[PDB]
Amino acid sequence: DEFEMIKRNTSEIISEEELREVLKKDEKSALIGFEPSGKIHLGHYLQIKKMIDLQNAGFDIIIILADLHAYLNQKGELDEIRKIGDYNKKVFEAMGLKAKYVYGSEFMLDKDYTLNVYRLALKTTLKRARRSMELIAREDENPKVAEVIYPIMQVNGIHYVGGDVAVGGMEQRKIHMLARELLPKKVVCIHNPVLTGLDGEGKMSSSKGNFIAVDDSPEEIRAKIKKAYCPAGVVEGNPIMEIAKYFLEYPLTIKRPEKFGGDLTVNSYEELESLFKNKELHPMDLKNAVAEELIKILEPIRKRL
Amino acid sequence: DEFEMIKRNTSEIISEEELREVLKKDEKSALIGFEPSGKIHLGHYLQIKKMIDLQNAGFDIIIILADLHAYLNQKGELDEIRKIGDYNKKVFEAMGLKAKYVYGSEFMLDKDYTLNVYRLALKTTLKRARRSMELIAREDENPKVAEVIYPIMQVNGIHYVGGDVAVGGMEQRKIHMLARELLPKKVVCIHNPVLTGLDGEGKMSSSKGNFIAVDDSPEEIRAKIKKAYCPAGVVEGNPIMEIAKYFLEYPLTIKRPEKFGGDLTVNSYEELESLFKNKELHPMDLKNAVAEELIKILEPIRKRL
Ligand SMILES: N[C@@H](Cc1ccc(-n2ncnn2)cc1)C(=O)O
Ligand SMILES: N[C@@H](Cc1ccc(-n2ncnn2)cc1)C(=O)O
Repeated sequence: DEFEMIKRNTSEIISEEELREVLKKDEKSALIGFEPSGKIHLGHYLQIKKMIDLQNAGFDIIIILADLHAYLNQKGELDEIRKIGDYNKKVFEAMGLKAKYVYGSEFMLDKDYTLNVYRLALKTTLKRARRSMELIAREDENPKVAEVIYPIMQVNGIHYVGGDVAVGGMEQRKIHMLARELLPKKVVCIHNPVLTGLDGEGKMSSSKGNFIAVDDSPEEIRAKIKKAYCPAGVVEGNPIMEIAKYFLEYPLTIKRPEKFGGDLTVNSYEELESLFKNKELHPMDLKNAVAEELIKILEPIRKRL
Repeated sequence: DEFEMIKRNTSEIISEEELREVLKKDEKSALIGFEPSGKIHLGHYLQIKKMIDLQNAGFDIIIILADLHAYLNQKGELDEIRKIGDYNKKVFEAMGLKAKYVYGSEFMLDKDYTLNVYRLALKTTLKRARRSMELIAREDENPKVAEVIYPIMQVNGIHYVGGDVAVGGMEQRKIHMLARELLPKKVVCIHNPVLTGLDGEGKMSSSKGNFIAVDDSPEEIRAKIKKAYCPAGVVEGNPIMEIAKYFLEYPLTIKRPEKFGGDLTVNSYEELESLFKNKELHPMDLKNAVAEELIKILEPIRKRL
């Protein structure tokens, strides 16, 4: 089922009923935007996977390589950001997604767009805009005006592109709630879960260096998985369990010596969850399985580059 | 000075006198070998730097891309090793090293070469060979015959290539002592220091994932440096200090707020060592300086792609 395929592994859909209505349409577009990242990690991959899920559902996909937004979010100069964006496009392409790749600054500085940003700036309170940026803005002891221009420019972007659907992590939630509230056409929002960092603290961001990159070496992957936070019986905030939930193909065979129970096949992540919670499967065996299967999945991607 | 340039930042030279005698030669070669690595780190860079030092001293440089040795050291199949080796050549070339690059298997399987390995297998005791491999061999509960073939094959390689100088990390010391005992011609051995891991525990290897890759994103570098072991007034086993010693140019300016002492200029690593031990320079400020300067240095390398 197309609905359940798209719903699978999302934190929320705003709204489920509106999504149904968009599925009855032949031509339908979905959008996502990315601040260019120095290294594309699993969070990105999780989202690109959802875009492919949407594509296989008949959606035309649009990727905003958000150079301006990165500029506004203190990620350095536009010219170096556009390079990183190009590298990000190449990493996406390797993941097996065909879409329209658009740099933000291609349409985000035109007279009328700018005018509409200011139109929305009249409609958005400073407090509302600052709240929408809590999980997106760079840490700054002295928040810049640029921080509050960011959300309105994304909302306008959403308007300009004209996507039936907008996709992002749960960090994007508040900006999307804004978009729905302020624009004539309400966009259907699909929000993906925020992966936990490898050491287990906070969440997994590109600036925290707590991630598995899609082109990391098999030795890195094994070392990162090996080092990672993964307490016995604990599913919540466990990044290894998350990688098992969001990336791995089931049925999954976990190779273990007979000394420690022997190999065990699991038909579903729920089964794995169950076995892990009641101490039936040790973290180190979970880790080795996840690490090897992750390599097998990330292998074609690492090769292309 | 040429000798002092070559000596700069080495753990040892075997021997200093023998190096001098090689310096009076017009034609002189220096070799180093590498087990192909999925990611090229600072440990590699430190050595390629030393190879450039020798290059500028009038040394024809030979790089052995040791595919066979990696095969013997359980790094997987030969065909995939050769690819990683190719990628390794690309990184070395980016470091601005022009030299002869050679896959081990190009000459390490010829009748006479093999015969000479066996001639040496007859001269080398199992205990001696196992000892030479303590810091090189992959961890194994059940050590393989391949482990002890490795060191004799490197010695024979050293002999075959005919290099005046052999260069490597301190892990290669014992195998080099062997080569000097067993071969008609004694090779001058230049051993580079082994860099500490970012968590401060054990040396930095490409399989412990405790390293900074030369092509890491500026944010990874910043997060890696940020998380790294670097205790107040502690120089020994401090990777950040080591990075400062082996990679940074002097005079060095360390940017700090006037609140914490203001910017300070150091004209030598020694001065830095002093300031750090005196606790006159804080870890965080050391880190921030080291990270920004490390980016500037690793920038053009990362650019070649
Ligand atoms: N805020 C997103 C980036 C992002 C940038 C731009 C856009 N859109 N959507 C329509 N037009 N531009 C969406 C997300 C982040 O945290 O990476
Ligand atoms: N044992 C070195 C690799 C290495 C391999 C081969 C060679 N040579 N030298 C001459 N002929 N082959 C040197 C080092 C490591 O631990 O990476």
